[PDB]
Amino acid sequence: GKAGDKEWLPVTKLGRLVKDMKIKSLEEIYLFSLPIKESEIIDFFLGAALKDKVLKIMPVQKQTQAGQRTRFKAFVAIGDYNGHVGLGMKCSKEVATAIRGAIILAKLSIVPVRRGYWGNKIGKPHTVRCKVTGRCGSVLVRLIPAPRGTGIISAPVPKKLLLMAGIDDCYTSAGGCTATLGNFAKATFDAISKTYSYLTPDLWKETVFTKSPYQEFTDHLVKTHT
Amino acid sequence: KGGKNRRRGKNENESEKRELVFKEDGQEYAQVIKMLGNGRLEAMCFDGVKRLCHIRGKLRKKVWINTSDIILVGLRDYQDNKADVILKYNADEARSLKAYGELPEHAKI
Amino acid sequence: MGKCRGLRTARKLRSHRRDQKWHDKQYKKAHLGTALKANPFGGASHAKGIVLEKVGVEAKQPNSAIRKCVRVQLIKNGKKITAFVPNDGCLNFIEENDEVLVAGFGRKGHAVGDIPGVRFKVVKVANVSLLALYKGKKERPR
Amino acid sequence: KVHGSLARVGKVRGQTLKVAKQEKKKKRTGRAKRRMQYNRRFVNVVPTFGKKKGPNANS
RNA sequence: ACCUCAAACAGACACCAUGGUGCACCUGACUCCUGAGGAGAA
RNA sequence: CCUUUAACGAGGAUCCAUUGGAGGGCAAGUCUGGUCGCAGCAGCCGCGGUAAUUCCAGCUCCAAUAGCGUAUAUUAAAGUU
Repeated sequence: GKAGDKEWLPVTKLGRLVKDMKIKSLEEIYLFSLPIKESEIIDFFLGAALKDKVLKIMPVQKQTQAGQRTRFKAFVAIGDYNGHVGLGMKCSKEVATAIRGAIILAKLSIVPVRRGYWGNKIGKPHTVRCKVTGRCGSVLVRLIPAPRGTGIISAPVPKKLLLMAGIDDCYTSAGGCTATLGNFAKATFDAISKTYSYLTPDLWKETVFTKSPYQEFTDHLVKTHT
Repeated sequence: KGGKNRRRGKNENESEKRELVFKEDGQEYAQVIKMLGNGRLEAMCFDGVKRLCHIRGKLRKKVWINTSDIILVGLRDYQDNKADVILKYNADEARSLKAYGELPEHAKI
Repeated sequence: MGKCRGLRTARKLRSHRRDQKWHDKQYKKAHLGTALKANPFGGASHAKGIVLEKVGVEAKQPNSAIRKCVRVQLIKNGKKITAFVPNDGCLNFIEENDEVLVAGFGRKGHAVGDIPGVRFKVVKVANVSLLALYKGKKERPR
Repeated sequence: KVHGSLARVGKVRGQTLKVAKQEKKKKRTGRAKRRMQYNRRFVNVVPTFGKKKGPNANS
């Protein structure tokens, strides 16, 4: 009948360079450690490999002189099976609105993972590079590397995240109250972050400090653009 | 009680009056002897045998059974010493039953 | 942390652990044997007795019910145990001054559910199960 | 009401109706019971939009 | 006188205990296409 | 006994697979009848006070399977020795 979308007019500088398609991958963005402030940038590069896995839909409620008032707080995971995962929390008066608020927030907070090998090479990394940890308020995880074909040996909660990450082999162990899973999953996600923030002898050679996209593509942005 | 509140959240009431089983087989009339605490209570049966009576669900805090007065008691199928309260009556109902000549004519109210 | 890590401190480790193990509840019952002496069982899974007389046992709040237990004296100790009877109408299939076979609830020392003072239940009346009496694939042998 | 004391056992089971509709149809065992379980769930192939249905629904 | 330094400072308490009981999870995210050629006409 | 071989030996009604469970933990009914804080269920949390997804039955469904349930000792879970 009537056709054509028009969606996503950027109000963000970084968003405009993507929309004009002078930034060709997310990998450039992460290398300059920029914020991402829009949820359509990620959904432009990807959007046909991102799945969601709604973990829990948890009530909370406070007390007032007229009685209870309940809001629903849901956690929603996100990730494609090539190395990018994310996670988000949001709460709202009702259910569906809170879920849809979290599916947006999880895309925003998406990060890459670094995968590595066991003790020898045959191509295609299958496991975690080094033995790392991640803590969120008395919960911690100890992601330990593992040989091929052992599968992910973990509890149900981190087994979601690590499987979406493409980390197919891992040994784990938990410590502390894992019953309150909001800590447990955020502590897993904390660990998965540290993989590119862990220094290894590979990375000891010095970087060349290539010029920023902000600098090079500034010529199009001298019109009125911000 | 003396009025108060929070006594209306819940099902007023009352006994719109009403009527009138018995006895049945192991299910007969007794009189309150004492008034223990905790919950249980004492009650001598009208036949001559004593027994110790026990309260029943619902009737818990929904009906007060002051000391002295007729009351309907089931007997336990196997137990002699302990017996189980049912269905109380009214003091008016008890004096009508006495006038009819169905319970023994021995106790005063 | 906060403790010795010597190379010749095997004695000070292995004598400390042997003492602080007794503060555990479980360990202290197993090895003193006060368990055996106090229990009406010898540690045996079941035991056998003879009925003394039926009883009615009141429930703990909120629940209100009458639970129709029995009371039993044992063959090999002569001491008394109060034992639950399972499903509806199975009380009738137990008759006074006969033998029965008892068994623990499944919590291994503690009173189960809303019924207090009972730590045992009943399984067989006289080489015949409560099941087959209840279901009707067997009959009373008398 | 409750009449003829409430201590009485056999109460609920001795006043219920007893009925049946015992099978004439023979059910499968061993191999074929798994064969039907495979086909009826996965190789039909019915599934549609997000739903809560379960493999039972007498609602 | 008037006239010439420049900071704040109301004060003591008789009594006053106790409330028959059975309340408040049954909580999830792909659907719109109603209509339009219609309606008159047909 | 086993293996080897005559002769008889399968139309599903019988040449018959059971043991537990279906509120959550934990795989499967906010179906129908009965009971109404009674009777009972419930390792635990809790179900029953006349509209019971948990009781007693029917139907359907789920798990394991020539096995399955229950009690008790004991190890793993316990970085709660």
